[PDB]
Amino acid sequence: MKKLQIAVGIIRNENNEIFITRRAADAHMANKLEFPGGKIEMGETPEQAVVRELQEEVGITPQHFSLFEKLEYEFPDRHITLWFWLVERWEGEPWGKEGQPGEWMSLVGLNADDFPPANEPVIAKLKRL
Ligand SMILES: Nc1nc2c([nH]c(=O)n2[C@H]2C[C@H](O)[C@@H](COP(=O)(O)O)O2)c(=O)[nH]1
Ligand SMILES: OC[C@H]1O[C@@](CO)(O[C@H]2O[C@H](CO)[C@@H](O)[C@H](O)[C@H]2O)[C@@H](O)[C@@H]1O
Ligand SMILES: [Mn+2]
Ligand code: NA
Repeated sequence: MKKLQIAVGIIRNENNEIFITRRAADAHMANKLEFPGGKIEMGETPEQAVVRELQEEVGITPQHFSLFEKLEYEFPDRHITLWFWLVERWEGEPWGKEGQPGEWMSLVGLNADDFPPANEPVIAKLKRL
């Protein structure tokens, strides 16, 4: 079974909205809503990975961010460790830089069923803010 370290950014604006993208139909966790992010590469740290991933996926540079949650989840065919970074300050304006759908979503309106099941406790904890 594949093992992966994944860094993702919870991008929260001043209006308690989160920038959420939707995964491609032919990807793992196809069509799911997601926090932008991706695999931590060899030779880079989790903090460096979330910066690089958000630059690649949505065109922002996170700064002064914090680790909101770290958890592990066993999917049917892979084991992933997810690093959820809370990103409240950044340079740039997030957009669908890789052609993917992206939009701002109110925190209170998030439905954990729309996300990969690994995100369940994080979406709950975000609504506790
Ligand atoms: N990018 C991202 N990936 C997630 C989230 N939740 C989650 O289980 N994953 C999983 C889906 C993929 O198996 C893997 C990410 O790899 P890619 O983003 O490179 O597809 O992590 C999330 O919120 N954002
Ligand atoms: O791990 C994040 C954690 O560390 C602090 C300092 O105690 O922030 C530092 O690390 C962040 C991630 O690299 C940087 O963005 C930040 O600039 C740096 O001070 C905490 O703020 C944070 O909770
Ligand atoms: Mn990704
Ligand atoms: Na990516």
